[PDB]
Amino acid sequence: QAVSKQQYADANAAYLQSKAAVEQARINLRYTKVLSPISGRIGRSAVTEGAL
Amino acid sequence: KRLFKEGSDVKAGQQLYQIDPATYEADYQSAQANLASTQEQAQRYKLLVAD
Repeated sequence: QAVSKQQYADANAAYLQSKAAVEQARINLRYTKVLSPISGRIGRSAVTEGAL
Repeated sequence: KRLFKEGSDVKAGQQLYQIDPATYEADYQSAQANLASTQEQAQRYKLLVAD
């Protein structure tokens, strides 16, 4: 009873939001490493170093 | 009031006089109000430090 159910709610609320955000951050970071989807022969690169 | 007959017989413990209690009765009820308050306040805080 040291704290209202409301407070604990708001709390666990933010906690979930965070956990969410981190997961999304993790995924974007992982994508900074573009990977080949299948073993095979690869040709010319259309994009060029430094490009956007 | 002076509730006794001059020259009468009184029993030990018998009220002989009555001093106007208006305020004393008042301060007392006041005091108790306060206590009832603070007491609760404390009893609650005693469980909050606990956590």
